[PDB]
Amino acid sequence: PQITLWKRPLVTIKIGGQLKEALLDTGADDTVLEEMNLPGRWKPKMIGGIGGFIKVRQYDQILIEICGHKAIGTVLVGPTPVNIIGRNLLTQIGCTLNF
Amino acid sequence: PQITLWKRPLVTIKIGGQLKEALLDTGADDTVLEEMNLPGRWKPKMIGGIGGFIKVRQYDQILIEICGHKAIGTVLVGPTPVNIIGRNLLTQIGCTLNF
Ligand SMILES: CC[C@H](C)CN(C[C@@H](O)[C@H](Cc1ccccc1)NC(=O)O[C@H]1CO[C@H]2OCC[C@H]21)S(=O)(=O)c1ccc([C@H](O)CO)cc1
Repeated sequence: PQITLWKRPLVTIKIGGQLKEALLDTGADDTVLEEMNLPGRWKPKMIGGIGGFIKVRQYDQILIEICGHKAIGTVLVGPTPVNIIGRNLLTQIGCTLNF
Repeated sequence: PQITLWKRPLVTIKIGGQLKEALLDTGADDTVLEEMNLPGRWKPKMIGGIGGFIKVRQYDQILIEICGHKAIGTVLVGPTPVNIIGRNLLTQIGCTLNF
């Protein structure tokens, strides 16, 4: 679809078999989701945002469907203020900015 | 143009008579710019993201050119690590997400 930006670009995602709402975030390199239970192995990692750095759990090669488009990539889980879909997955679904 | 998301969507902006590089950020409601000493009145604000909050100065009706597209709106100035063009200005330049 074509998504205008007068409202937050929020979309439904499927991850670990569960539906969630997430923000399409072109300013995020990576995808960061709020605390949740995910199956598989993970590794401790750090990520920095506008306010500093936080600890996250890094899940690699995770299936995630974004607005009906399938992706398989890295998902970071930790105390992010909002579920954000970053460029690592936006590229997989063929997302571009246009003006 | 069409901007792919393999790398950060950085573009040149003009604000306060200065040229800067900034992110086209669909995940930001508002525009946040690196410390700069703009003239005029401002109001204090605190904005939160990954890592926590930073203190910024809110300037209203600021002229800003993004890739030759003119816009006018609110800009928040503070110790952000990167210049962020938010939806309040992205809509004014006709920017959309597409996939
Ligand atoms: C809550 C949803 C978002 C986190 C919100 N942010 C926008 C994001 O795009 C942010 C931009 C960014 C910040 C710092 C460095 C590089 C990019 N990217 C980000 O954190 O990405 C993370 C994951 O991937 C990595 O790559 C870059 C960092 C890592 S924000 O800046 O904190 C913000 C909060 C409130 C408002 C209000 O509108 C003010 O009024 C405007 C903007």
